Amino acid sequence: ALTAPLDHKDKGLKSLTLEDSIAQNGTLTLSAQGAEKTFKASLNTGKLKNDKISRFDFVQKIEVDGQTITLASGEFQIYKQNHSAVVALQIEKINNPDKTDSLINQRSFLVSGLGGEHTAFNQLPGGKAEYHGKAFSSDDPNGRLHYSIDFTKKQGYGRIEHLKTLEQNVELAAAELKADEKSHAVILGDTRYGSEEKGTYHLALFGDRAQEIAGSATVKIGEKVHEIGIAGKQ
Amino acid sequence: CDYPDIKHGGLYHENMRRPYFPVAVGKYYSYYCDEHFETPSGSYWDHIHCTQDGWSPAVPCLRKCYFPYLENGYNQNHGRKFVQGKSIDVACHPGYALPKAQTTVTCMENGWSPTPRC
Repeated sequence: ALTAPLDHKDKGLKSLTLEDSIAQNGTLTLSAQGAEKTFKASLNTGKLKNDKISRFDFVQKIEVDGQTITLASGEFQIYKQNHSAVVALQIEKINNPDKTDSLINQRSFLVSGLGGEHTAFNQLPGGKAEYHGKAFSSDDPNGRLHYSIDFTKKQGYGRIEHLKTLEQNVELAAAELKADEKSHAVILGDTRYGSEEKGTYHLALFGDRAQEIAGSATVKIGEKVHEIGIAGKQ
Repeated sequence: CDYPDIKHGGLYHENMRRPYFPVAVGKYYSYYCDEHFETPSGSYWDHIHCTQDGWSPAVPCLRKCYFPYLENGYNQNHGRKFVQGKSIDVACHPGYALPKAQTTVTCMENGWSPTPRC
């Protein structure tokens, strides 16, 4: 994925842009199995396995006064589907403010972005559709996504199951399906523990007939925000 | 709260989130800071919260200034990161000085003021 060019014979999604995963106009370097690739503000996803998380070691860098200073480092997680992908960053360490040429341990988990062929709001089929896939969080990669979209009613709802770090399934409450700035179909609503609101989720529809969904969700337990990467398919 | 105008930053997933504003009190979103800026926590990203008093943090992105190499100055502070509002004395070599009889540089929203040079 880090070295080879894009060929038609690869099982899609073939290519992914990492714009949102590059911070402070610097560079992102992904590495795995002795290989390496740097991205300046696509990843050949066609080589990666479908319906699975692919893990690369990452390093985010900036250039200041001649010196290439490491902003952060950790594990880059990408969940691949046919017409879509979800990217999450497990940050392990950040630049030491006192000694810029070194680092400090500071863990955080961010769903930084998506990729794929978005469904135009005018490509929505009639009736209903159901989606099944993954839900993944910080040290919790085996959650499950169940989601239903009523295209006529312009509404969706669902559930996140099996997240070790949560102890209750997350309800993805009834939410409106709108068109975004680029006329792509999107959904945004509340995440809950039964009827109790805990944060927000949002999904984008992917493929020429809304074959897939991909997005992110949040749950706030006390002051701790849990970010969750979500993706499903028909 | 309406769409947050994050000076020197922005929301992640902007496209998806934009159609659903305004949001209720208690809602929060992940945000990033641009080049030369950082969050109050010292990171490139954090969450911005819709409170009864509006968006929190009120200043989500703070300038960060890196002390530069000084030709004809002492480079003990070289490397070092300073946050918006912080100041530091400039130590020049004998026979050199900061212009206009200045003794310190401060990290302002637009960078070092004055420029640290001997």
